[PDB]
Amino acid sequence: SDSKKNSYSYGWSFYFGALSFIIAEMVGVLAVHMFIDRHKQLTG
Amino acid sequence: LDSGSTKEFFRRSKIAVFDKMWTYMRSAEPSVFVRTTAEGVARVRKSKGKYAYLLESTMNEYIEQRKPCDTMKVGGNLDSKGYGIATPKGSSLGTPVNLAVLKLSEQGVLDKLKNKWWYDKGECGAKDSGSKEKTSALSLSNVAGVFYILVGGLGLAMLVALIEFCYKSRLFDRGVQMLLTTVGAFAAFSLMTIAVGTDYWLYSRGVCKTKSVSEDETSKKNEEVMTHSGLWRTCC
Amino acid sequence: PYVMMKKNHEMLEGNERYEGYCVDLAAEIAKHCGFKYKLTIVGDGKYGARDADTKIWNGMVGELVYGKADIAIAPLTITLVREEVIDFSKPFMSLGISIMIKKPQKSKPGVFSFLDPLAYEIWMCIVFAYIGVSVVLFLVSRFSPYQSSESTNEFGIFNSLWFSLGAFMQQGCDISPRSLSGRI
Amino acid sequence: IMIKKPQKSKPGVFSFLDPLAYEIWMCIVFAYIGVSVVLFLVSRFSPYSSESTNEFGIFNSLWFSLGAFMQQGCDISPRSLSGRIVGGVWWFFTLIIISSYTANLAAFLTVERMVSPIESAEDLSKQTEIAYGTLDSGSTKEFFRRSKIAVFDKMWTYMRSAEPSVFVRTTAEGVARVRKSKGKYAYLLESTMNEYIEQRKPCDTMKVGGNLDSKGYGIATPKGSSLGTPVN
Amino acid sequence: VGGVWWFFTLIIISSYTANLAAFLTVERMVSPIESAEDLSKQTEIAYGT
Amino acid sequence: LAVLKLSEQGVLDKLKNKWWYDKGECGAKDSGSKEKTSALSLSNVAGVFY
Amino acid sequence: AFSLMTIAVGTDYWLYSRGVCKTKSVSEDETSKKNEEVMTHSGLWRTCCLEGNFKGLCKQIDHFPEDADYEADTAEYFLRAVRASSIFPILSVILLFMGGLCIAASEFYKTRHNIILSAGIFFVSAGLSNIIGIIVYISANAGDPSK
Ligand SMILES: NS(=O)(=O)c1cc2c(cc1Cl)N[C@H]([C@H]1C[C@H]3C=C[C@@H]1C3)NS2(=O)=O
Ligand SMILES: N[C@@H](CCC(=O)O)C(=O)O
Repeated sequence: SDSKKNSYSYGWSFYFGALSFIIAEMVGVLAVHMFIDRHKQLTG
Repeated sequence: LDSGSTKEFFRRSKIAVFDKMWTYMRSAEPSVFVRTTAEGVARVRKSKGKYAYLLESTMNEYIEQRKPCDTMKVGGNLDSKGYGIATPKGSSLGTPVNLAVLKLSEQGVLDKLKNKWWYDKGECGAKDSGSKEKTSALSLSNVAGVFYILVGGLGLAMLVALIEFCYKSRLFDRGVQMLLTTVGAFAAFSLMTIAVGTDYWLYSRGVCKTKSVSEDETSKKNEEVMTHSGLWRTCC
Repeated sequence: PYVMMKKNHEMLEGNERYEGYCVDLAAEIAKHCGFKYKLTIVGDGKYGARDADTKIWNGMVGELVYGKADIAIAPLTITLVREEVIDFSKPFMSLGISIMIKKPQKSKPGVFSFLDPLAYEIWMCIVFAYIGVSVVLFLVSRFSPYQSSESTNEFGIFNSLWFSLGAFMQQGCDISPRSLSGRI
Repeated sequence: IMIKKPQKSKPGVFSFLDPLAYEIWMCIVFAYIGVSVVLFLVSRFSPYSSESTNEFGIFNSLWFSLGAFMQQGCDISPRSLSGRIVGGVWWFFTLIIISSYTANLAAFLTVERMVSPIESAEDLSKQTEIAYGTLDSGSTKEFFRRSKIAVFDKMWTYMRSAEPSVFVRTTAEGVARVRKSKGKYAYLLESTMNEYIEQRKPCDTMKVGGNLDSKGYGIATPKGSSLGTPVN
Repeated sequence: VGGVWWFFTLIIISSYTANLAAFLTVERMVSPIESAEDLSKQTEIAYGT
Repeated sequence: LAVLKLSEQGVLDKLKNKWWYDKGECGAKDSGSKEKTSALSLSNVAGVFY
Repeated sequence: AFSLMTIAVGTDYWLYSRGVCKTKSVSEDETSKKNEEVMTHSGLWRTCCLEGNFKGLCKQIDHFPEDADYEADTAEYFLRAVRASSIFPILSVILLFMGGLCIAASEFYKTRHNIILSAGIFFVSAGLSNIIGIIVYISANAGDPSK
């Protein structure tokens, strides 16, 4: 039930895909902020 | 045991598992062999699970049902042996003694006497304490980590407030933000390509070249060994 | 428990001296076959083995071979060399070599035991799903509403984090989305 | 079978305070006070009328944590980053504590029986922790030694090896032997005597299972008695 | 006043929703008539001989 | 004597355990779930994530 | 409050229980008959019994035993070392003393205006150390409860 005999372990590839998730969410937020400044610049 | 039937079987064992046990026994200090069986029982109890003893099953069941109930039998039968009544050659009652054994076996009296003496005359009789089912109030130690996280969250909140207060007592730039976004985009693409492409997703027991052909039964097949399975490939 | 000395074995005499499973078995074999039996405990106290150079069966097997003992209702395993000289019964009881460990002491001071019912995969997926919902809501709201209408909403990225956490913690939040995709 | 009754413990008016230990109730109040103090400290650091922007006084901070703990929620919301930190951790604290209380309370509401007493004579046979005796020179004792039902024969076997001797001299002594052992011991007698005694004081006895056999009490006359047929 | 009422409603609802599912799917028999004296005081269920 | 010799060499055991276990290509699954109640699985809730 | 905390540290009336007293303070003792474990005022470090034949005598608790019945668990080993070397209650007393220093110098050292602020931080940080010292004491007493 815990698969303790299988002893499944998520290797460095699995962690890097998680790191790919975290960076991509951060980059997307930064990208929106750069738009908001530029769209505010368009209004000005 | 120092000298016993258990000692002789692992000597005669051709199994690689038993031989590796047998190699350890020949070359381990302090000497894993014990002079008597009662010594080995006391030694395991004294060594607190760091030392374990190989003995016959009926003995091991008997030690459990006595006190202080602090030993556990584990595993199955490594090999099968039997206890036979001994009579000399040309025995006058030897064949009726065999018939008497068969009758007590078929009537079940052999097991009924066996199941009684081990499990009832035993001091432990653990069925009663094993039948204890009582829900209780939660203790503080059962949830003590939740209290620890709260305190750690409190002290962290103070520290962040102090360093923010210092920084307020003391400017992000757009071009710096653009450069950071370029670097993050390149890195996240790089991390994603490495993850899908290179295959180290899971570390578990899995099937390797001993059975790379799934079709071949290849009797024991070395059941399955450690395997760095991944998204596109499985590898050992 | 095959042969047992009782606390009154000093009082008792003869067949009543010793009790146990094999003593019961000796009594049971007696009544089926019909023989009066004499219980003895051998002095050597060692299982039957033919010696190296004297080549004498040591203990119970020797006493049966050398005519002193009629029968051995004893915890005697059947080996090849023993069966070769004297015939054994079919084995009345079976045995196997077993592993005995000192019983591992049982308790769960689990200290981080609060995150036990969900597996660590599920906690990981929740945290990822927490971050995703917070980002999407910020991306939805601050997506060029049209000066003022850009800055009308209070859902910044920091507020969007706070909104979802209180929603996860089943706690009321100060702000509400007030946009169709945001309310979705 | 005659055993001593279990305790019908009458719970006090504070039965709701059962699922959490009283140390935890003390610790929760202590943790409640500290978090409210910390949050007021965090909300008022004299930032760089910037302190006046925060509405959190101590009395607000007491109020915010209470609505968090009772899960009802409050109007005011922390707006500084460290102020949000202490609130979210306290929210995570509350979520465990309240749910663990409700889960254990549901477990305490589900009450069941037959675990603490003995189910029947087979359950008497399965555990000798509660030992059992019979009356001296009684037909009850004579039945169990001569009934070859397997539970009865194992029950006669432990009667043969029982120290101190489970057999009693009189009925009232065997009744008293149930009482004097504080529920660690049981006894055997007829159903009709047990029914009377359980309805008499100190009313601490009851009959588990049912009567194992059926018997009769009859008027007794000697063999070939002249008065045998009229009393029939 | 609000605090004591909040402590009140926490206990009551947690008591109410403790085993609420078990009190919607109990299908057990009523068995209103039990004994002879219970049969005696009513005529609605008739006596058969 | 032949049966005894194979038993003391494990030949009876080696033949028995080889035929039964290795022709068990089906997973044995006498265990299933040994504990009565166990932790939540992602499989039980993965649709909600979808 | 500094006085209250120091008296709390310097006393042994933390827990009353049917603990082992001085008669069974001697290990593996013969014919003591276990002495039926008369009341014991357990302490921050002291296992002194009260209301006994052998009350009035004080022995320190040694929480690490000669014989570990359970196999040595790392997280429990950390928790015991916290309780025995009671550094969290000791650090609380120090922070109480540090605030008391700040309180005494609050009248003096004009134009800092943050001495009183440093005192309040020390007061809360002392209080945080008190709770966690309390919690480990409850957790240790829960650890090996008894019969
Ligand atoms: N449970 S027991 O010890 O009473 C017991 C032990 C054994 C039994 C039967 C019983 Cl009931 N069968 C065999 C024997 C009975 C007949 C079948 C195989 C031989 C002849 N010996 S055994 O494997 O030693
Ligand atoms: N009727 C019973 C009463 C005593 C008993 O139950 O042992 C008898 O005469 O033996």
